[PDB]
Amino acid sequence: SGFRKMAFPSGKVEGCMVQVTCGTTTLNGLWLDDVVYCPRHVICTSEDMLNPNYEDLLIRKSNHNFLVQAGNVQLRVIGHSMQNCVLKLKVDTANPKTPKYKFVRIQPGQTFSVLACYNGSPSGVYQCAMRPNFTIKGSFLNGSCGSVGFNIDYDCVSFCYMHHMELPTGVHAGTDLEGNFYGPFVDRQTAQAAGTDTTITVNVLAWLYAAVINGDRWFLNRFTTTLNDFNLVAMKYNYEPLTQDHVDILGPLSAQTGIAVLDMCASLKELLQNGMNGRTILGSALLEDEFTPFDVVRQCSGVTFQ
Amino acid sequence: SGFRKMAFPSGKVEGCMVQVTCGTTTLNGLWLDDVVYCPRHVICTSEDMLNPNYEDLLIRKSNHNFLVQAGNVQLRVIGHSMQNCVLKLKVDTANPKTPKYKFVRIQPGQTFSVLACYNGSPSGVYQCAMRPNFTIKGSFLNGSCGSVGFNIDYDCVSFCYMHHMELPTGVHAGTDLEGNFYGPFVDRQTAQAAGTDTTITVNVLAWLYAAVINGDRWFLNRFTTTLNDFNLVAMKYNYEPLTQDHVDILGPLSAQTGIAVLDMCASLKELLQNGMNGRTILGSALLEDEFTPFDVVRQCSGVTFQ
Ligand SMILES: *[C@H](O)[C@H](C[C@@H]1CCNC1=O)NC(=O)[C@@H]1[C@@H]2[C@H](CN1C(=O)C(c1ccc(Cl)cc1)c1ccc(Cl)cc1)C2(C)C
Ligand SMILES: *[C@H](O)[C@H](C[C@@H]1CCNC1=O)NC(=O)[C@@H]1[C@@H]2[C@H](CN1C(=O)C(c1ccc(Cl)cc1)c1ccc(Cl)cc1)C2(C)C
Repeated sequence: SGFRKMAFPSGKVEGCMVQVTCGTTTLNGLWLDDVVYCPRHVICTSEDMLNPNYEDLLIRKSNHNFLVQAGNVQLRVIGHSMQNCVLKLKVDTANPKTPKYKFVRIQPGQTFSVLACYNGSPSGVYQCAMRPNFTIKGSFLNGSCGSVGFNIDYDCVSFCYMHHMELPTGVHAGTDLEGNFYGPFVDRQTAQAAGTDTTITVNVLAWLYAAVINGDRWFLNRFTTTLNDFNLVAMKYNYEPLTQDHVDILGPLSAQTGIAVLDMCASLKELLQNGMNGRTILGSALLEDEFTPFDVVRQCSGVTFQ
Repeated sequence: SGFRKMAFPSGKVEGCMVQVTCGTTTLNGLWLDDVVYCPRHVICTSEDMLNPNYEDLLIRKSNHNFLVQAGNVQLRVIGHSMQNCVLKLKVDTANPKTPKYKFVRIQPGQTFSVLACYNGSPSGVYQCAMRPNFTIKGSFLNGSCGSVGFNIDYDCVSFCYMHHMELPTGVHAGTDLEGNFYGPFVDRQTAQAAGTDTTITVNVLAWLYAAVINGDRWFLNRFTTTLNDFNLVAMKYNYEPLTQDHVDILGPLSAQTGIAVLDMCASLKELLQNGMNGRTILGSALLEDEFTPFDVVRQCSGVTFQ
């Protein structure tokens, strides 16, 4: 037993991480086969980043301007192109550590692991959720751009995020690996704002089921509720609407615990209206919303990756 | 900016993890050079585990009884010995992925990363602290024994924990890599209990400094306090005494923020006496104690590992 915010083992991604320097900008790149992917704002100077014209900036660049460091071995860039907000640097060497992979774009409410990197060297790994407002609550300092987010399924790494910037509230914005931003953000150094967030209701319910599985039962009740009546309470407390597909997705957890989904909704209702009255759930005094039903099933049953 | 519970990149440890099966017990082993380390209770049957005599049990074993799986390659065991509560299985192949390493034993209050493993395959990575009562609040299911805890310093893996068992409160107990248990626990299937825990005061203060660095300031005050007067409050709320060495260790964070250590103690005092009044600190509604001053400095400055 026990329930922890758990990242995927990072080894497969560590072997892909490189350093990209151009001018006086250094960031991280992702090296897969013979391409290095990195944020396109590596081509920017300080006065470029205020409102850059990246097509103009890129045509003025040369292959030799891009210094790519794979550990202590320099990678010769032999071609370069832009795809949306990422650069694709063609190098003369295929990464022998290239895992099997996919470029996927995730939905708000879904989670992934971030391998935070500086100077092409991994620093730490942690779990993030894509917020409903398309930001992520990460831990990123200068130099972390090009760090990626990913999930692992069996032996296959699904890359879903590349880091680009921090917003004024201290949350983080970036792209999928096709270079398309999550949310209404641009890689331009100009006042942008996240936009109002909501709590991921289906995830809170999943975490309540994790708690029950692990012996925390004090918030359970005999009460039940209808889906419609629950959603009137959810809307008031700035929670996302719960759909019938959410109910269906929670089915396995409901069956394992023997607590009907709508019964757990009644419990969440009371927690929302009453608070926790000094008690905790899985070591938290807040309702936690960055575990998906999948995350709970993985951890509370024991899935691995090879 | 941002502050997350962050584990070390796990790649170096992933390359060491193997499957050890003996009889109908399967667990994980740690393969370094030509030795596989694993919990000695792998030699136990169901009626053995109730109160086993491990020396008797081991002399009845043969090298060929130990099936070691390194991925899809079988490792031939050529010798075996017991060291305290771990077994050392001598194999005919040195692990070519052996990182530089050390076997260290950590102190209560210190943190480490756990690579949770099943059937020799890594499942997830997360950060733990050694509680004052020598337990850890982990996430471990059947089959996870032999998973290790570690820190990484530059290129060197300091192994500090091997997982052995869960206690009746759902917390976890294990050994250092010399096979010596943390705390007053034995690898015997008989009623044991954790013993009363305390909150790691110096870590809470470190986390309060992390919060200030990241813009959370509402708990700050003009008040100050003496170390003695603080410790009278700490004792009441079941917090560990703060020592002058703790104050010294917090010096850098104090200097970065410009908040004297004893001033932050005055803030913690009010938080302990008043609670949080509906507010949060770094996304938590509880005072968090599993970040060390080192952890805060690493994350809020950007140290990597190669
Ligand atoms: C890439 O290494 C870097 C990572 C950020 C630094 C601090 N936290 C990060 O995640 N990204 C950037 O430097 C981007 C790129 C120029 C500016 N920028 C920023 O994140 C700064 C910034 C972003 C957005 C706006 Cl509208 C203004 C400035 C920034 C934000 C917050 C802090 Cl604390 C420092 C710097 C860019 C092309 C957007
Ligand atoms: C090793 O894979 C396994 C890991 C534990 C299973 C559940 N959580 C774990 O961390 N460890 C064990 O199976 C140990 C070894 C025999 C019994 N055991 C236990 O952890 C069970 C147990 C421990 C201690 C006592 Cl006093 C009685 C039983 C145990 C505890 C809790 C649960 Cl939920 C299941 C099983 C052993 C030699 C101690």
